[PDB]
Order: sequence, then C-alpha cells, then structure tokens
Amino acid sequence: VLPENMKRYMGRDAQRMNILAGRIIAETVRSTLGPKGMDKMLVDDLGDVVVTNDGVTILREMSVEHPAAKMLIEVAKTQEKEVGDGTTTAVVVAGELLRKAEELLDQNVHPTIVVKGYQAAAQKAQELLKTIACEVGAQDKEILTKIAMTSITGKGAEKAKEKLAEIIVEAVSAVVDDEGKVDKDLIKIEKKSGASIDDTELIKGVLVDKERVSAQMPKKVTDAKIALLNCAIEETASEMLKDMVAEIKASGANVLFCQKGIDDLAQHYLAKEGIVAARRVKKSDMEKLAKATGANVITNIKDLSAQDLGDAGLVEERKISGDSMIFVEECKHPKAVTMLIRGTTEHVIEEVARAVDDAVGVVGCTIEDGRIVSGGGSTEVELSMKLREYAEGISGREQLAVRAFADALEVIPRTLAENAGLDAIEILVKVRAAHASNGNKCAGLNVFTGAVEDMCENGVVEPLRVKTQAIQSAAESTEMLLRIDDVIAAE
Amino acid sequence: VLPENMKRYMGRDAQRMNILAGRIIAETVRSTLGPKGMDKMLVDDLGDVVVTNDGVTILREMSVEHPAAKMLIEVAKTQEKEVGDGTTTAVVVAGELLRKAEELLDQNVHPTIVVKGYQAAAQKAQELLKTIACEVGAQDKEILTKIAMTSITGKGAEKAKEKLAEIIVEAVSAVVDDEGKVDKDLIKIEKKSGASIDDTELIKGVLVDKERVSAQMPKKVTDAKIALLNCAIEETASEMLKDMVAEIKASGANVLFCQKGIDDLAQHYLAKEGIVAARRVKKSDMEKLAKATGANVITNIKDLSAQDLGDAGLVEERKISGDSMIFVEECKHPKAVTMLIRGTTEHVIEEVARAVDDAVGVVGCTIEDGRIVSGGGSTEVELSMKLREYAEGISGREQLAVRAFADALEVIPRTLAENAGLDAIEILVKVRAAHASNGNKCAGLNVFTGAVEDMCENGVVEPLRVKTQAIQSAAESTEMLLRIDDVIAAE
Amino acid sequence: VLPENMKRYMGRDAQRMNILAGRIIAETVRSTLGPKGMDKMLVDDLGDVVVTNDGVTILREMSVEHPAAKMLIEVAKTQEKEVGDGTTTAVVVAGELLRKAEELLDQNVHPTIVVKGYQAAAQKAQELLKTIACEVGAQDKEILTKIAMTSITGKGAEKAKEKLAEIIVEAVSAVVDDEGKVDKDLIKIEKKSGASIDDTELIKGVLVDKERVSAQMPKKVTDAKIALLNCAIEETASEMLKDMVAEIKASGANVLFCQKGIDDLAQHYLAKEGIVAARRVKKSDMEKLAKATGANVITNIKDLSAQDLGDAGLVEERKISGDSMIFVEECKHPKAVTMLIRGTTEHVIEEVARAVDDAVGVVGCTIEDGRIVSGGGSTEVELSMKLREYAEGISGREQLAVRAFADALEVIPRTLAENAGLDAIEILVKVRAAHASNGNKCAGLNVFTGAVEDMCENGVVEPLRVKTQAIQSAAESTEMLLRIDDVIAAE
Amino acid sequence: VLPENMKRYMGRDAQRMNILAGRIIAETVRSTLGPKGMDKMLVDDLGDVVVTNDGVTILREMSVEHPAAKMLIEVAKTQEKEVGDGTTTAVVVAGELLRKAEELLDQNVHPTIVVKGYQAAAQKAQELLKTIACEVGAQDKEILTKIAMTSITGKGAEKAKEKLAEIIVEAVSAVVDDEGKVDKDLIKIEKKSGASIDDTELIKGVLVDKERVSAQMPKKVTDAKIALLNCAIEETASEMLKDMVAEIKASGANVLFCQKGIDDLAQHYLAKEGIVAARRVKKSDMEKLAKATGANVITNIKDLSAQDLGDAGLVEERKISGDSMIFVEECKHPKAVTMLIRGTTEHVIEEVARAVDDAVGVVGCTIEDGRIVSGGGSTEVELSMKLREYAEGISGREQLAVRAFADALEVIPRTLAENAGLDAIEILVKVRAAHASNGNKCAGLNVFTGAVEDMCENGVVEPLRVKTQAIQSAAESTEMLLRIDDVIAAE
Repeated sequence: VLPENMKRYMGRDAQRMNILAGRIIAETVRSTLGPKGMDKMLVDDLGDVVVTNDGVTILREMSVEHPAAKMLIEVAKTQEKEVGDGTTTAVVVAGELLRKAEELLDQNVHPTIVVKGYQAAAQKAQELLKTIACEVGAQDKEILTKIAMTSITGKGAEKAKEKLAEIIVEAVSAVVDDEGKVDKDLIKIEKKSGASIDDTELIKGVLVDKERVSAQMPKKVTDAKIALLNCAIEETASEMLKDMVAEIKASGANVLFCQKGIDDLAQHYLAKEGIVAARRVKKSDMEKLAKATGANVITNIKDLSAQDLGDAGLVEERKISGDSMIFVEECKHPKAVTMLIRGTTEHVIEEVARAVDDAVGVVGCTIEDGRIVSGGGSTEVELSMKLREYAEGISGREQLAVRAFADALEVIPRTLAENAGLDAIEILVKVRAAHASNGNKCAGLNVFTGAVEDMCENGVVEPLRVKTQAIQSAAESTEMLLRIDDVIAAE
Repeated sequence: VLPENMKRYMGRDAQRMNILAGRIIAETVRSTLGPKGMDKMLVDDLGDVVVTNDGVTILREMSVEHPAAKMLIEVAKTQEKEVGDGTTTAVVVAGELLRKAEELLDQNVHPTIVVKGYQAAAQKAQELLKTIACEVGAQDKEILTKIAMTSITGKGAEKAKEKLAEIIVEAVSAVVDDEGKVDKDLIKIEKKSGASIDDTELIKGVLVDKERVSAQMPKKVTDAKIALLNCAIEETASEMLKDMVAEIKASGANVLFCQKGIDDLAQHYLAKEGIVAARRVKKSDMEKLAKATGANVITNIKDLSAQDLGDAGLVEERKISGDSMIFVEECKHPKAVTMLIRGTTEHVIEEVARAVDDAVGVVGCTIEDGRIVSGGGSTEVELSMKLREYAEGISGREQLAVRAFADALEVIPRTLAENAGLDAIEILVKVRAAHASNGNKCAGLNVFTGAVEDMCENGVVEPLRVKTQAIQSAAESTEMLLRIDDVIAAE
Repeated sequence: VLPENMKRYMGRDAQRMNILAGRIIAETVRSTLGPKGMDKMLVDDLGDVVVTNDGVTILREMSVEHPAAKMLIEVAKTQEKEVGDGTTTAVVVAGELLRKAEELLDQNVHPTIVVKGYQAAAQKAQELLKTIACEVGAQDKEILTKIAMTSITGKGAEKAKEKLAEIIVEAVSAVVDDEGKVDKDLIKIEKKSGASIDDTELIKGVLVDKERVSAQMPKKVTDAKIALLNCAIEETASEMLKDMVAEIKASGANVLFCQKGIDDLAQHYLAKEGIVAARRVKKSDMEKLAKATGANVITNIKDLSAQDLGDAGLVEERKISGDSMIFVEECKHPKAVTMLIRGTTEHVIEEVARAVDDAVGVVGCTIEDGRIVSGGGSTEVELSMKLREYAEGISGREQLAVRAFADALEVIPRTLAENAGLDAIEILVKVRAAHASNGNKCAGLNVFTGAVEDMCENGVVEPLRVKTQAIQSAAESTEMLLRIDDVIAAE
Repeated sequence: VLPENMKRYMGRDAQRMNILAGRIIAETVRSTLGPKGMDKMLVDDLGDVVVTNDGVTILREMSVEHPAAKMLIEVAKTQEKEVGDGTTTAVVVAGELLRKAEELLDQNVHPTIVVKGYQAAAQKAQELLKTIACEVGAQDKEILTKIAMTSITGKGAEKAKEKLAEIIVEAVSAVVDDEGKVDKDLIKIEKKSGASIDDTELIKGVLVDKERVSAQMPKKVTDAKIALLNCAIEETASEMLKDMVAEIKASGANVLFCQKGIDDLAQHYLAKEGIVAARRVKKSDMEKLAKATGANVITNIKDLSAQDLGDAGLVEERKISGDSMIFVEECKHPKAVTMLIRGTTEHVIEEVARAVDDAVGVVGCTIEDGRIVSGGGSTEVELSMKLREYAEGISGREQLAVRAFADALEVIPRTLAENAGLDAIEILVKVRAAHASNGNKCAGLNVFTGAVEDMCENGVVEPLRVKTQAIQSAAESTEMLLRIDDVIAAE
C-alpha cells in the first residue's frame, strides 16, 4: 500500500522523529533571542544577501521540509501578522514545548495526558500575562518609544535604536488618526545606503523610488496637483497621444504618477506643459499617494478630471547617495507616511528596515491594546514560577505535562543570557528567586549588563499582545501537534 | 530537513569557515595597496583582458561564491560609489578585522564581546580621522592635484600622474559649477591607444566615438546648431523620409545626433542640406550633449524646433590613431566635459582610465568635504596608536576586541611596505614610533623611498572621506558580520 | 570560493607560469625575424592556407589561450596599426624582456624593482633611438625605396623586392597628396596568380574584382561617366525597373557600380543603353571609386543626377589569367590607387601582398616622421651597449633590471643571425665591438653576407617609428605585465 | 596554450613530417607520368566512378588533409589553369624537390641555404628551357597535332590519339579567330558511349544534351532563327502564356532555348507555331549559343525582338546511342564549337574527355607562345646535366641544394621508364650520356620502344609553356615551402 522509500514510524518513534523536526527549528532560531540576541545571514533564490534577526523572516525564507518543522513557520507567521516582533520567541517556545513533551512521552506518559496538561498550563499562562499586564497610555510617547527601542534591540540596528524609535512612534501616530486601529500598510519602509542611521528620517507624505521620465521636465513642483493614472500613456499617432497629455493639463494636473508606462512622445509633450511625470509606479504606491494627497486613481484618461487630483505642498525630485527619488510631501491630511532609512551599508539598512518593521508594529499593538508587560524574559519567569505551583495543585498525570510546559517557557530567560554571553544556569537561579521575592515588575534578565535587574524600572517593556500571541501560537501549536500521531504526505 | 551535500558548521566552526572566506578576499586584494601597490589582470566573460588596480573593479568582476566573501564586495561598492578610491583599503581592513576577530573567537571570547569592542573602536576611529583632519580649500588647485596624483599612484598610470592630475582637477572644477556638489557622471572618460599618456587631453564639451554617417557630409561645422533626436530617422517612401530631413534643416539644425538609426536615404539628403549626422548615439551621450550644448532631446521630429537646438562653437570629425570621433567643443556654458586618454597600448590606457576614474572622484570628495588627511598609512597608524590606549582604558573583555581592531588596521602600513619591497616589520616599528614622537602630520610610510617620512610635508594626502568611508564600510561590515552565526542559502 | 579545475599559483609561481606563456609566443615568432628571416604556414577556420612572415598576422590568426600570451598579440596589433612592419620585433622583445624578468624574479629581486628598472631602461631606449635617428627627405624616392625593400626582406617576396619597392613608394606618394599624412586605406592590394612578381603593377585609379553583368554590355568605356549606386536595382514590373535604368542614362552615366544586386531585367536594358554595370560591389570599393573618380555614392536612384557622376578616362573589363576584372583608370585627380600583384602561385602572391602591406606602411611612416634609423639589429645593439652603462650608472637593485632589459634587446641581433644560418654568439661579439669602435651608422648584422657590416652604408634602414613603436609597445607591455601578480578569469 | 591532441614538431622534426606529406602525393601521382604512364580510378561523393590520368583531377578530387600535401594540389591547379597538361609533372617534381631537400636538411644544411640554392637552380632551369626552346609556327597543323597526340598519351585514350589530335587542333583554330589568344571555354567536350573513339567528331556550332519538349514539335529546322530566353516560359492563365509564345513567333524565331523551364501549355502552342523548344538549358550553353549563332540572351520576353535572334543553317534533334541531343550547326561565324566523343564505354569516353581536355589546352599554349620543347623527359635531362655543372660553379653550401634540385628533376626520366616497364637506372645512364654527346634535340626517353631516342625527330614534343610552368609552380612551391618552419591550424 505504502511507497517503498517513504519512512513510517509508530508510537514513540513517530513522535520522536516528528517532534525533533520542530525542535531543530527552535535550536536554530533561539540564537536571535533577546535585546543582545544575534543575527543571521540569509541568501535568497536570486543570490541577494539579507542580514536579519527577524524570526519570521528566517523561517519564511529558509527551506524547511518536514511538516512539523513547517508548523513553527506558521507560528512565526501569525506572530508577524498580528504582532510583528516576538516571532522567534513564539517558535522557540513551541519547539521547547515539543522537546519537553517528547521527554515526557519517553517517560511513558500517554499522549492523552500531554495534550491535556499543556492545554491547562497554556490557558493559565494567558491569564497570568493578562494578570500582571500594566495599563499604559495608548498614545503615550514615552512607553511607545520604550516598546520601539526594545523591539529594535537584538538586531544590528540597535546601535541607533533611539533615533529610530522616535520616527517609528511618530509614524504610527501620524497614520492611525483616531484611537484607534493601526495598520502597518500605511507606513512605508524605504532604505538607501549612505550616511548613518541617525540620518534616517520620516517624510510626512509619500516617498517613491521613481525618477522624472524626461530631462526637460521640472525637478520641483510647488502647490502640486497630483494625478494618478493606471492606464499606460501609450497611443499610436501623435495627435491621439498628445490628446491624453492635453487632458492631464486640462484637469489642472502638474504631477503625474502612472502605474504603467509612459511613451517617450508623451514624456516630451508633458515636459512642454510643465507636467512632471513618473512611469512604472508601484500599484501599492499609487494607493499610498491616493491616501496621502487625496488623489484619485483613475482608469481612463478620458475620465480624469480636476476633482480626481490630490494636493501636496511639495513634489520634488531629490538625489540621495546619487539615486534620484520623488518626495510627495506637505499633504493636507495624509493617511500614509514614508520613512527613508540611511546607514553605512545596504546590508545594514536592510537590518534597520527589519528593526523598524517590528518596532512600528508593536508600537501599534499597544495603541490598540492598552496593556504592556515587562520584557527581558520577566513574563516567562512569572509563568514558570506560577505554573510549577499550578502543576502541584493539579496533580495526577497532568502535573508532569504542566511541569514540562512551565520548564520549557524558561527557554527565553535561558537563551537571553546564553547568546548574551552570560551563564544561563546562574542567571536563571538569581532571576527566578529575585521574581518570587521582589515581585513581578522587579525581575527579568538585563542582558545589557548581564545580570538580574528590574525590567519595568529600566524601560525594558513589550506590549501584552507580543507575549500573549507568542504563548497562544506557541502553546496552541504544541497542544495541537501533541494530538497528531500520524503524518500522511501525498506524492 | 537539510539537503545532503550542503555543509553546516556550528559555534567556532561556523565562524571559522565563514570568516575565512572574507579573509581570502583581503589576502587577494592587499597586493594593490599603496602608491607603490601592484596590479591585477582580469579577463571578462567575452575574453576581453583588463589591466587594473581598482579594488572594486577586481571584486565586481571576479566570481565570488561565499556570502561573507561577497560582503567585502559590498564594502568595495560603497567605497567606489561614495569615494572612488580606497576600495582595496576598505576591503582589506574588513578582512583583517575578520581575521583578528576569528583569532579572538578561537581564544574563547564570546561573540557578544567581539561585536561590542569592534563597535567601540570603529566609533572612535571615525572621530580620530575627523580629529586629525586638516581643513583645506575646497577648490584649491594644489591640494586637489595632490589628491589626484596620490589617487593615481599604485597603478600602471602613475608614470604620468602629473599630467593626469591637472586635467582631472580641471575636469571637476569645470562641471561642478557652484561650491558645490560634484557628480562624476558629467565627466566622461574616453580612451584610444596611440602616443603617450602625456598626450591625454581635456575637451571642453562632449567627445563621442561616432562617425559621419555619409561620405558626402561636411567634416567640420562652425557655430554649430545641434539637434538631439531619439526617434530613428527611418521612414517608408522617399517623400515622408525627406520631410523629416527637411524639418531638421527648417529648425536651423546643422549637426544631428540620433540616438537610434539613420536610414541611408536620410543620410544622403542630410548631406545635400549640409547637415552632419551620426547614428546609434549612446542615450547617455545624448544627455551629455544636452547638458553641454544646451540642446534638447526631442522624441518626435515633428516636435523639433529651433528652440530645441543647442550651441557649440565647433563640431568636427577628427581621426585619432585612424579611428574617427566627433568633437563637440567650444560650448557656451557646458555642464559636461570629456577627457580623451592616450597611451602606448589599449591595456595601458585602460589602467589610466581606472586611475582617472578614482582620481576625478576623490578630487570631488574634497570639494564637498573640505577636510583632508595624510596618506601613506599615516591615518591607520594614528588609529592603531590611540585605539591600543583606548583598549586599555576600556578594559574587561572589550579591550581584546579593541586591540584586535587596532592591530588589524595596521594591514595598510603593513602591505604598503610589503608590496613596495620594504620590510613590513622594521618599517612599522620605525613609523609607529615616529608618529608618537613627531606627531600626526609627521609620519606614515613613504613607499617611494621605502622609509618613514612626513606624508603631509611631501604632499602624500587623501580626502578625509576616503579614509572615513573606508573605516565606516570596513568596520561596520565586520561588526555586522560578527553578529551573524547562521548562514542559510536558498536552493 | 574558487572553481576546482582552475589553476592558481602565487609569488614566483604565479609569475613563472604566466610569464612563460608570453615567452612561448616570442620563441615561436622569432623565426620570422630579419631580412633573411623565415616564414610560417597558417590555415584558417575555412581550410584556406596562407603563407606569411607578418608577425601580427601570425598572432591574430593563431589560437592563443593565456591572457599574457594574448598581450603580445596586442603588441603586434599596435605595431601593425601604427607601423605595419616590425610586428615580430615588438613581440619577441616583449617576450624576451619577460624571459629575463622571470630569471630576475628567480634571483629574488622584488617585483617593485623589475617594474622600475625596466621603465628606466625603456624611457632611455626611446631617447636613444631618437638620438641616433637620422633626418631624411620625407618624400625622397631613394630612402623610401630602401625602407620598402628592407621591409619586404625576410619574406618569400624578397626575390623581387626591387620592383615592389618602386610601385609601393609611388603608391604612397600618389594618394598622400600633401606633405603630409599617409593612410594605407587609399592603397588597395589586389593579387592574382600568373606570370611573375615583376609583372606586378600599379593602376592609377581603382581596380575591382568584378565583371560586366551582361554579355551584351560594352567591354570598354572611354571618357567614362561613373555612377555609384547603393540601392539594389531590383523592381517588380518591367516599367518601374526600366525607369531606374532610364534615370541612370538620363544623368549621363555610362558606367554603373552597384553595391547591391542588379536584376537580370535591368542588366538587359542597361546593355541596350550602352551602360556597363557591375553588381555586388564591395562597399569599401564604392568609397575607393568615389575618391578616385570623384563619383558620388547615392542611395535613391531618384536622387542620382549628372552632378553625382565621377570621371575616369578609361573603364575597361580585362582578363588576367582568365579571370575578368574592371579597371577604372586615368582619373583626373584620384585619391586612391590599386596595385595588382602577379606571381607564380596564389600562395606566393599572398606573401607578396603581405610584403607590400608592410612596405607601403613604413614608407608612409617616414613621410610623416622624417627620421630614419639603421636596421639589421643596429639599433638594438646601440641600445644594449648604452643601457648596460646606464645600468652601472643607476646602480642599486635597478641595475639588474636595466641589465636584463638591455640583454633582452639583443634577441633581434641574436635571431637575425640564428635563422640566417649564422652563429649568434660569434656575430654578436663582432657586431657589438664594431658598434662601440666604429660608431652608430657603422655596425649591425648583414644577414645577406652573414657578417657585421655598415647597415646605413648598405641601405639597410628602417623608419624611426618602426623601432620606436617596437620598443614602446614591447617595453611598456613588459613593464605593465610586471605589475600584474594576479590573473582572474571569468567563467 | 596549445590544444592536447594536436601534434607539434620543431627543427628537423617539423620539416621531416611536413615535407613527407608532400612527398606522399608525388609518390602517388608519379604513376601517371609519361606517354606510357598509367591511370587511376577515382570515386566521387555520389558513387560515380571516373577513369582518368589527369594529375590535377586526381589531386582535386582526392581528400588530402595536410597543408603541405595540399600545396602540391595548388601546383596542379595552376598547371591545369595555365597549361592543362603536365599537372602530374609539376607535382611530382615539387614533391621530389621536397624529398631531396629533406635529405639535405638531415645532413644539417641550414634552411637558409636550401631556400637559396633551390631558388638559383630554379631561376636557371627556367632560362635553360627558354634556351633550348625551338620556335615553331603558332598555327602550324603538324606541330600542333604532335602536341595534341603527346598530350593524349599516357591515358586510356591514346589508342586513338591520331583522330583526336585532328579535331582538337581544328577545334582550337576554329574558335581562336585571330593569332591570337586561346580560351578553352569556347570548346565544349561532350561524351556519349557507343561506337569507337574514331567516331568522335567536331561540330561547327553548339551541341547541347537537350530534347524537344513536345512530341508535336518539328525535329528539324532549316535556316534556323534562334532565340535565347532566360525567363521561364510559365504564366498563369492561357491568354497570358500564349502571348509569350506569340511574341517568340512574332520576332520570327523558329528555335527556342530557354535557360529555365517551359510550361506544358507553352510547349503545346509552340508546337502549333512550328517553334522547336528546349527547357532547362545550361546558362553556359546559352552563352555558347549566343557566341556561335550570334543570338542574344534576353531576359524579358517582352524585350525579345527579331534583332535578338541568331542564325544557324541547321538546328536538328538527333539520337546518338538512343539519347536525343540538339545540334545547332552551320552557323555563319561561330566562336564556339562542340566535340562529341564516342567510345566503347562511358568510362572510356570519360578518359578521352580528359585526354582532349589536356590536348586542346596545350595546342592553344603553343599558338600563344610560339616556342616548343622536346618531351619524353628530354628537358629535365638537359636541366639536370647543366644544373649539376651549375652547382659546381656556385660552390659553397648552395652547391648541395642545387645538386639536390638537379637530381630531383630526374624523377620524370626516372618514372617515365619505371611505369613504362623499363629499367629506370640503366635508361637514365644511357639517356643522360646520350644528351651530353648527341645534343638537346637528340635525347630523352622513348617509352614506346623503351630506349633512349631522339624525341624531336620522333615528334615527341610539348609546348614550352608546359615545361616552364611545370618548373615554375613546382620549384617555386618548394622554395616557398622551404621557408616555412611553423604550421599553425585554426580549430
């Protein structure tokens, strides 16, 4: 019935091999954990080399084969989609939970138990995070900038996390409008090597990596009237093509972003009418311009009217490190912003782009959910301390599964020190004792000095959503996988 | 999970293999370093043989496989894009920094440290360059010609660096206009074997490697009226094609540069109207002509008008070593110049072209940033001397990483003498002592006499930007790579 | 990083292998050297067999692989382009310079030295040639015919060098017009086996290897009116095609050279109008006819007018060894000439064609540069004698490199006797002593009697440009290659 | 540098291998030499089997690989083109000259010598042939028929050389017109098996291997009016096609030779108009008909007029051995003739065709050059006898090369007897002595009786041009090849 060459294991052998696949992913990504966490270098299918610490990025790009190892990718994806940061935290916990669950299966604790106890400990772990969760101002600059900075840490970009946090919190506050719902789509991440990271800046409008299609065209437009065309400006015959150009002018348009192409003839006449134009504009960028300037994306040029034009105070072609770009700035009421990233090298600003991708996310999460928790592994410590006592209260077979859950949660404290160059064993003893004695806001690992400290006092904080979604995805993926005792792959 | 055939190392083994890849590049390119540095012979994918010393050129063309060895290519690319010269300096420092960092990892200094100490030493190294940096006249002929000459040295072209420096500084000053922003794009590098390098000259206008499309056409135009066409002059039927030719004449045009083709029929009639014409004109050259003559690149010939024509005092077809070229000279207010390079052989003028590509760049860098530093490894000596003391002040684990940084910086002094045929060990002892005693402007290696001298006194100087960008790219690439403990390549 | 299968050597091993490649070329081509030099037989990609002594021809056609061996090809190409003759002299010197440079590297003289000393000796070698250079009449028949003859020697064609020199000097003087600039393009080399080399003749006009397209056409035209058409005379329908023919007649044309085809119908009607016509005329030959007759190459037949016709006293179809050709002779003021070569066999007249290709070149070089030097290795002897003393004056490490340069220059004297069947060792001792005692114009090798003689007295002379460009290309290529310590070839 | 698999030899090894290649050709073709020489059987790429003695034919068709062996093919080609006969004589002498030259190189005589001495002996050998050359009547029947017959001998066709000589001398005299220039192109060689060689005949006009395209057409035309069409008589629609036919009749044409096709409809109507027609007429045969009848080859049928028609007294379709052919005979003033060859078999008449191809050539050579020399190896004997004495007079190294030249020339006497079944050694001693004593016209080999005789007395004579071109091509090819010391073949 079964193809020869495929491998099939049963009982503890099915569970050992399949679980181990997930454990491998955790042992890989655990190196990125923490404010003093390390980085990875990933090379895509084109040869392009990426320097990043983002766990979801690592798992998405890398080539995993086994379904169970692929499930931790799903954990990373839900963490990215909902939170942005904590993607490694979610995976490594899920893998460690799998690791301890396999040791538990090895001790001959029936799969019916490990599923139950892990479910119990995970349901309590969620309550515990919500229990210690401290209410903060949704739009409070200070706590938002502390989120932003701690998000950036553990990445190559942390060298200048302070300048980044400022423009990232302002970027979110700019586009969010009301209080609130934050959508990371309205905050564009542009990067161009040159200068330092301190030179990174926020542009109140839309910045596109486009150029003025003709040398004769104006390089600067004031009190700009922006038109958004999606139909290519390409017409057989000079009369018909110039008609299209004339209609743009007739609507009062002075700036023209075309999603498709612009014929050389149209570029020429456009220059004569004092209209600045860019071709091959990203469809997404067309929508950013519509939101920012209030410009209307129109299909037929015949349909373009003055009512379809958006406003921007300045539309100007500027060179950054030689490469020309178009800044659409000083919009009346923009709903989209762009952050142009600077840095010493292309690979550095790639990491900065990943640092701000996470940071700008989690800044939004706290504006939506006005609860925050202490970072530096402080939560996970609180979770292990209580869930160990929980295990004792539950008793029976379930206590071993809850003990395995709680012990697995210490992978974060454990690796926060490990890759920070601190002794994992010694630190965890000092931290766990420090928590039980000093309290909840008075513990966790300070990987920056390499000792137990007060995470909350030192502004080492992460949104509640980070840690809640991390536990949810991580623990639910484990408790789900613990039910699976058969893997069937189609040919 | 992982493909069999791919190799994966962990801990000190991941770092050893990956770092070594970068170290190989440095050991290769270090041979080009210095005013008495050596050259390389690179053969492209077509069979063409290139003689060059340009580090970025070596790394761009050669076929590197490993990502880490590719990062030093990125270091060379940012050095080229921003500076022009010092591309080998940036790579070899980055590789040596990697070399000493690996020795440091071998001594069991946690990756969390090597990243920190290198960051500290690099941040100080930048300040130190800015600290010793001497303010000079942005447009000062003398200091600009000293930059130009020292840039040319270490290359086959140094035999005539004096004649080259003159036309290179004048080339920059010509196109820069105001004080200032220098763009290397407005200075064209043409090369044609014949005569010597002394015969190399600057043409105040645009020189293109084009010919007069018909034998009947004038070979010389005075008080020329230049038209720039982008649409090919090719029309079915004689009446329609001659109409296009008639319109060119009607606009008052006497010179015609077509980016595309010119039909044989149009060439014939053009000759009858006394219009000189060239086909297949480089699109870039069309823009050079527009900037120089003030000619307007027009799409439709119907649109060509007298207002679109540019002016040049002389447009003439001249043979250099038999091959005919078109000189567009004596423009009113040209924004573009061309330097025609002469020399004993095609491969020699290829090196001269690379020598002036670097020289014309760094001449511009000093006009933009009015600070200059002494060359001949004098800076790197200043850096090692201070950063060693810095290491002692810092203490702890960081001091070893800073000591490795400072010691690695001596690769420049070290190889400046090595490939100059001087004893690296003896010279470095005499130079480093000479710096500490005599001062900052009173040291460095004089590879020309093969002894410690006064680099600043002898006019052995390089722009601050050269050395600052060299350290920035080199040290930041190292400190970045030191964070990476996992390489994942897609299939 | 590096492909397995590719070979990489370092230090003295990189230099040994790479230099040797160039040395191989020199050891090959040295057999052609001298007035009594030998020949080579080269077979192209089509099977065609060529008998030649031309060094550039040998190197261009043969299949060299190594870049360094390819550089000597570039040396041969610049010698051909600028001079014509001396192409083997330039390569063999470059190779010998490489040979002695490798022996010098083997003795552990740092590459920084060999580059310097060779540069010094080469710069002096140029001055020395200019120093002994004797001023002669630019258009002087006698000295021009001595150049021509000595150029022809060392080739199969030397048997009749006297008849060849006459028509070659007259060929140059004919087309050069003013004093002067000589372009070898205006002197066509035609060859057809039959008779002897003495029967070779110069045609004051243009000789093309074309035939009268119709049997009915006149075979001879007197006071000819020549039209030059580039558009094929091929038109659907008899009325439209005969119109084209009628217009040719209408312009007054009696001779018609079409660059493209001629329709059978047009050939028929052309014969009825007494118009002689040839199809598939080489585009280059169309330009020769334009220059000679003053005929205008016209595109559209509609555009052909009487003003476009050129004049020739005689246009006639003549058979030489059966094959018919068209002679366009007795032009008013021709700027182009053709030399029809005769000889006992096709392979013999191929060598004669190569002998006159070189001879007609170097005759022009002396008209442009009115300085000449004694041949038969007399210069190279003068160079070795002085540069040995120069080496002693320079001292230090450089003296060994200058000694190697000067000794390498003796490859010409050395092989002039070697392949002449004279003892290289004995002759060189007698010649070098004879120079030092008797003077500069009183030495060199007379390979014709096989003894030291007076080269200048015996009319064994070559243009200064021959020897200057030979040293320039040869020595500069060496001094360039001596800088290269890395060869990187793309896949 | 050099491809592995290719072979390269130097010095005496390069010369041994390369020369031997040529020597092989001579040893092959020497079997055809002499009036009693033998034949070869060559099979082409189609399977067709050819019986011939023609040396040029043997070398052209056979597949030679080595360049040096290919040079003897060039010797055969120039001998054929200029002379016709003596093609084996030229090659075998060239090969033997190479053979003795290799023995001379083996004795360590420098290549500089062998080239000189062979040149000297060859230049004298030419004078010697011209010296003994006897003036004869250019158009003298008798001496022309003796040339013709001796040309035919050594071939299968010699059985009937007397009948052949008559029509071959008459064929030349017929077409030559004035005295004179003979072109073998105006004498066509047709062959058709049947009857004997005695039945071979000359047709005063043109004989083509064509048939009457329709069964209804006349088989015989008297006082014929011949039209020469090159455009195919093929037209859509019956009216348009019959118009073409009507115009032929309208011009007065009764005979129609079409170079291209004739439509079945046109053949039908042509038969109704009493016009005889043949399609697919060879383009060359169209020109033969134009020359013979004075008919004009016309392109457009519209252009055909009565003035374009040629005259022939008789145009008739005749069957020879069943196969029908068209005889165009009794022309007013024909410039072309055809000789229809008969013989017992197709392969026999193929040899007869080759016998008359040579004979008709050399008959012409004597009409152009009114000097003749005795055959049967008498010349070559005269050459050896004098050049041996010449060798002694010259002395030095050259005497050995001249001795080798003179001795090699005896290959003709040597093989004339060898393949005639006579002792080469004995005959050569008797002949060479007989020459020295009896004189120049009183010697040579009579292979017919197999003894020394008087060649001139017995009418065993060949044109001077035969022997002069044989020596020229043979000796000059040797003296050329002796200069070559390197063979370079492209891939």
